[PDB]
Amino acid sequence: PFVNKQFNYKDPVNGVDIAYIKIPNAGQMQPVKAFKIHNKIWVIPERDTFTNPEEGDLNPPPEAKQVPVSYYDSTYLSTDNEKDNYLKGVTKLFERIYSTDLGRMLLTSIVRGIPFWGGSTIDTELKVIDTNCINVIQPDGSYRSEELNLVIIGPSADIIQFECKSFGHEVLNLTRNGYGSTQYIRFSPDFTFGFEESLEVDTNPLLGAGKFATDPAVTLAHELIHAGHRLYGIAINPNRVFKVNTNAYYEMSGLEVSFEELRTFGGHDAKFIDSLQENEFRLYYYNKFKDIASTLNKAKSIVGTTASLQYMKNVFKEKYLLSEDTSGKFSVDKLKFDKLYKMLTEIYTEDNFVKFFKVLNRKTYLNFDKAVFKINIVPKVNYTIYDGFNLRNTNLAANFNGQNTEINNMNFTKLKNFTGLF
Amino acid sequence: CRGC
Ligand code: NA
Ligand SMILES: [Zn+2]
Repeated sequence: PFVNKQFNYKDPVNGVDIAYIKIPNAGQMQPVKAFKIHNKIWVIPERDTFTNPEEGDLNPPPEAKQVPVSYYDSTYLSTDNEKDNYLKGVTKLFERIYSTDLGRMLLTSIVRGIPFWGGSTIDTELKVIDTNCINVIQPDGSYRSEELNLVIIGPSADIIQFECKSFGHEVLNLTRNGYGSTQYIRFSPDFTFGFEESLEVDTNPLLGAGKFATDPAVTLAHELIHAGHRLYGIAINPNRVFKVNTNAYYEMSGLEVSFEELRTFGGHDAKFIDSLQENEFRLYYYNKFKDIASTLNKAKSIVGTTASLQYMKNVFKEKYLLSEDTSGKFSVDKLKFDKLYKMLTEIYTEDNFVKFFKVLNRKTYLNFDKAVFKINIVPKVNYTIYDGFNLRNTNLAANFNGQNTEINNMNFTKLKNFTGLF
Repeated sequence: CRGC
């Protein structure tokens, strides 16, 4: 299994994989209980009021002022039972993802995607960037810095606004310069979204109630794909967008969708990113990887006692799949770069995960949400690692009956309708 | 991000 231990929220802290921690938000915060579910990956069963000091208010703004697609509940994830369920739900989703070859590939890339040690000012020393770590309270009450790649945390005020958040650098664009940074995914396994089986209905803002429910494993995978891009520092600047011209409703409102989202969804959506721009990005990131190979060649000393310069240089040789010549000078090979870049951007896509999970899902990112549902995937009678909602040898096994909220109505509680609100 |  991907997660070797079946953590219970109430398990006593041990200062190793169950501990109270603090994140480098450059601000003050009370320690929160976190769980390390796998090498380099932690889960914090708390609403995210930490990554963004200006978003520490879970209370919903005035009713006369709410986003069409948004859902607020200041009480969600405030009790121990909820946190226990959140932990188990997230764990089950990691297992479901890991149970597929594609998921195993993605998770392996994520674990290997350690944020680059580019925090030194002297180009002859290799040093870690402190915001790619968390402070763990040890048994003796002291804090110890631990590097990590991924953190799954509860959503902020808007419960359905799942997203990858990471701490920036004063000068470096860590998610776009090949370096990478620790990713915090705001996510919840306790809610899901309804979509429509007919493409003409799903892509229309005035039709459909949300008959089918999105499998939360796909939703998490989507965020993990973004995380993969960001950990390898090849995320596409959100300023680069597609001026949607394939949907009259998006058009009549001048709605634009970032290339990063189209890339992440994959399938036909990825084709809206023309060849010219696609090559521009590839070249840009290729040069960034070159800079990394160069910085490593200059490094003649390592900072800290955690690991040896030899170890870290190898850690990044493997992450970026660099080449090494007679002298030991690293360089980026075009073939290996294209292969890794392609893996992270074309193999790991939402559309491909749908194929592996064999579930019904939105056919394009360019659609309109219909509703948000409350769910409980923890009980095996409701959802499993192997079949999601479509339980084998039951009436829910075929035709995605498990995702059909009308047939499998006991597993879904519609909290809000979005159709017509756009 | 989920999007619209
Ligand atoms: Na978002
Ligand atoms: Zn997204």
